[PDB]
Amino acid sequence: SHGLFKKLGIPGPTPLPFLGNILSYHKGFCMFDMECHKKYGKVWGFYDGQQPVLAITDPDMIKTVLVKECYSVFTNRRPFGPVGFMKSAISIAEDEEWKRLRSLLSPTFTSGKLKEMVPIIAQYGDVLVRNLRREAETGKPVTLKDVFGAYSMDVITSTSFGVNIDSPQDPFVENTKKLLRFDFLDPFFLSITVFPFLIPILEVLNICVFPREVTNFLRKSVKRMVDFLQLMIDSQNALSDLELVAQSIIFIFAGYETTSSVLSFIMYELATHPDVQQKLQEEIDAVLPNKAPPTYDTVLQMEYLDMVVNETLRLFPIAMRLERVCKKDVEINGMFIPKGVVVMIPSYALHRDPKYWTEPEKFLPERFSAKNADNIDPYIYTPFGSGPRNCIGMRFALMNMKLALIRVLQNFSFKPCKETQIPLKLSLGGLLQPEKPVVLKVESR
Amino acid sequence: THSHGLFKKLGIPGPTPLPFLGNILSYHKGFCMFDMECHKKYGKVWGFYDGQQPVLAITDPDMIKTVLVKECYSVFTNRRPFGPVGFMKSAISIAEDEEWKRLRSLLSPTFTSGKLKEMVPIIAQYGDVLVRNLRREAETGKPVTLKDVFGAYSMDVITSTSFGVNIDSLNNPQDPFVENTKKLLRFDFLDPFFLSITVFPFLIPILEVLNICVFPREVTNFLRKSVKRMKESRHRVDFLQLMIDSQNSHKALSDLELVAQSIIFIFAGYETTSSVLSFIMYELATHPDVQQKLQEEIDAVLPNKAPPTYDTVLQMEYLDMVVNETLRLFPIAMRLERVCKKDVEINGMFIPKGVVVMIPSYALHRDPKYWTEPEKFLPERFSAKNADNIDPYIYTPFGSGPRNCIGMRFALMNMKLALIRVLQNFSFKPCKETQIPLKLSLGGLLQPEKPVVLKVESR
Ligand code: HEM
Ligand code: HEM
Ligand SMILES: CC(C)(C)OC(=O)N[C@@H](CS[C@H](Cc1ccccc1)C(=O)NCCCc1cccnc1)Cc1ccccc1
Ligand SMILES: CC(C)(C)OC(=O)N[C@@H](CS[C@H](Cc1ccccc1)C(=O)NCCCc1cccnc1)Cc1ccccc1
Repeated sequence: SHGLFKKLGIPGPTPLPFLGNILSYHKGFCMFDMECHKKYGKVWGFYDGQQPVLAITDPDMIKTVLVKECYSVFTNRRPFGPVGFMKSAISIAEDEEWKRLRSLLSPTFTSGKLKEMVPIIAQYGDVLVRNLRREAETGKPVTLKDVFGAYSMDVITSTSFGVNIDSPQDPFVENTKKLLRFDFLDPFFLSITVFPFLIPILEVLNICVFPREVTNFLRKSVKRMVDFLQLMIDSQNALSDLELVAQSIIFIFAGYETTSSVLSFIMYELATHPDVQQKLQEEIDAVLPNKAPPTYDTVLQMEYLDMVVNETLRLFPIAMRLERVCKKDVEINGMFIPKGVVVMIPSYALHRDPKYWTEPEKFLPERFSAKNADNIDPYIYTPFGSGPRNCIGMRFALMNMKLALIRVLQNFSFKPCKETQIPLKLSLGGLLQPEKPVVLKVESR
Repeated sequence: THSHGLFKKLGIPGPTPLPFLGNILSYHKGFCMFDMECHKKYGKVWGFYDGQQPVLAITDPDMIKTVLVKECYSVFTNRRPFGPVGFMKSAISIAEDEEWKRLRSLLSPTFTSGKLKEMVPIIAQYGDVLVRNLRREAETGKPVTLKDVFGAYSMDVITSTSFGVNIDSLNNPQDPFVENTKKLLRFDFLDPFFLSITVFPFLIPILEVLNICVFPREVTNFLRKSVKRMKESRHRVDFLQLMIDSQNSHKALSDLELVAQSIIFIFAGYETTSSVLSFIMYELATHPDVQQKLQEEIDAVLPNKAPPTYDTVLQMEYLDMVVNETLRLFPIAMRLERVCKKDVEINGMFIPKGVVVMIPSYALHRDPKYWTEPEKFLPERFSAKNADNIDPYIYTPFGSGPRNCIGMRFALMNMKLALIRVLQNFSFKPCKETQIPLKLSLGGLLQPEKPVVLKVESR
């Protein structure tokens, strides 16, 4: 099964028996995709154990996988398990179950439901300022992901359930942060991916990848708790009480971890680029004079704010890779792909490809200016994926993150702390994060 | 009147206005010559009156950036009120305040880079028909009126990319869409109507209740019938789909507003594209060295007459320079106007509520203090070596800010796709009966006096 890419004439690194190419992940997914993107060209194929992975970089071929032939061939992501009752999650469900859940949870972020959440979010934007002010009046370096993670848990627990709890040692933030830790040197996540034929053993043995009593804390909390929660109970009165909790675990983890990590990535670039931070602070004071409260319309008007978010998502795509499982033999864009091959889009490697980005290692929000936005291919820069299975909370996350960036730069400027990791070392482990936590000095205006 | 002394109060120079008429009698040479003479007589800022309407003309790039970009949503949101229009008041180019903001966000995904890339194969069909029609008029020595053949090309591109319908099957030269759209609006200042409603603006609420419209009834009816005929849909995500999916679902888009937006896209796709293409070919015929150098770049990027693609169009640098230099000499917008909705003091200059701030684009594009030899056609100004000396607020052929040309990227792609396939097969020469030098229409809109005719030779 390791002579597949040799048969199809597709270049790639020579795989070792059983292991394949997983020993090249010692530098992480990001550095492995960039090295393979320069050695083999536009299209290459490696092996994750016995699973052949075809990496495509052609924007037209990316469009065929993600958009044109999504409902037909490339419908499901890589099989992940053992998951137990989490198999009913929209990000894990396949085919018919994904179609009914994608359409059910889509009205969660209609232009009306998302506008109902602005008065809910504006409350926690002041607690974020009032908590930073206590660590700003004193000369204490602030761990950004701690204060950003608390704000992210409040928004997702109120915009999806309507409960006010968070905002210190909060039980939701504590159990959600340890919900999953893909440390590739853990023999568990190493084996079940390299040697996957033992997954149905753990399935019939009632085993799961998510901790047992971490799933219990969130399973009984949803049973304890029109929004995201109301949009599903109305359809319940074949959504069962078990598939319901699986979706809440998805929204709580995504609304907390994805938001706080990007915000820390935003604040790091603004501290290492004071000209970008000051130019962004001058724009917020113009659209919102006298520290006016930001509304739904004033956020979309800020052009440079969207250019800073889009550039950071280019430098730090938290998903790193996009994956689709080929469900039947196809010949797309002049290339045959057999059934069972995982078609992967190196999102991290494409965002820094010199063929599509001038000076890619440098932080320049001017790439997304209305003059230069033309030169951006919508299938090379895909921080939220693309097609019918993109980020469902894209318009939610893009709004929720910008709502946090506005209320912070109105009152505080951020400077390095010397103990701040400059340059920022990404975590060469599993998910995308910094090695050392981001710490910055908070000076009040 | 009392208004007629507004600029003397503000200390702003300008021509002395006549009672009632104001300064409209100075339009006998047109908007352009009046703007150039005022720019040379009064300087960076001057004021005049279109009847009783004070118009403040600004030429400072910082003050232009403030009006078009910085203070758009808050102050300079709407253009000069245009009427009577009937149901066309719901058009995006005529809508105001919240209605324009609704329609702008609704029609923005029409021209994304993904949607524009999908239109290249559809445009590639009519590019071959454009050559076959030119080859007939080329195989026999005879002049060729360019706006007629360019207009039939522009109508097919805008009826298929926005609605998915083919209405001009290889011509069909007496196409009803082109015949009615060309007479949709002809602002002739000699016509008392377009001149009297400016002198008596109090008659616009009168003409509206009289069901009188600046657009003829038979043209609006035919365009209103066609959109209802095209709205069956039982295609991919196009301009018509973006209005139907949101119509099927504050709310919403009406049946009359959906026709109003289509007429705007039908007119802009036909008139603006065919007009600029005619000015481009006139400059290439009167400058054979520029035409040869452009043909050499097209043959280098697309050898063996290779079909143009979305990426190969953006690669041609000299083609973009030729399109930009023609738009500099012939800015079809001529003027850029915004209505000051409330009292402001931009760049240290007070502007009262109600004054129409105007940007003389034609005068700024020919200003000697910005361009060297502005009367001459020199595409080398827009080279990447000399583009550092080009102010983005002096050269505004598509406007600037949130209310710029929504079809800028589409018009640039459609014109370049037309110029590529034409110059791949033909070269253009004058024919004596071509008006040299080209006289611009001294009337309202920017057109030539005599139609552009050229001799077409096959390669
Ligand atoms: C900066 C913030 C975020 C980024 C960059 C991001 C990125 C992504 C990406 C790349 C995908 C896969 C798209 C594909 O495979 O084509 C995805 C899927 C998903 N995201 Fe996010 N995400 C973010 C925040 C959020 C938030 C706040 C939520 C809240 C619910 C969320 C919920 C989801 C779900 C449910 C899926 C799976 C959808 C499906 O499988 O049909 N994400 N996200
Ligand atoms: C060479 C071709 C074209 C040129 C030079 C041009 C130029 C302009 C300019 C200068 C404006 C006003 C900008 C401002 O006031 O700041 C405008 C408005 C507009 N143009 Fe174009 N245009 C062209 C072609 C097109 C095409 C093909 C369309 C197709 C739909 C189009 C649709 C519009 C619309 C809808 C507006 C009004 C936008 C609004 O009011 O928000 N234009 N155009
Ligand atoms: C192997 C790596 C580290 C690359 O990842 C995975 O361990 N497992 C992928 C699919 S299983 C995951 C299970 C899960 C995790 C946490 C909480 C609950 C369930 C999953 O469903 N997470 C999507 C939900 C949250 C999210 C995360 C990022 C962006 N938006 C939303 C993870 C993955 C990556 C990219 C797209 C979709 C899913
Ligand atoms: C009368 C003249 C031409 C001297 O001028 C004006 O007083 N009327 C300006 C704004 S009203 C116009 C009304 C209209 C015309 C024809 C059909 C339907 C309605 C309008 O909506 N046209 C924008 C739509 C199409 C277009 C035209 C040009 C560029 N792109 C798009 C005309 C104007 C000038 C410059 C930029 C934008 C508009």
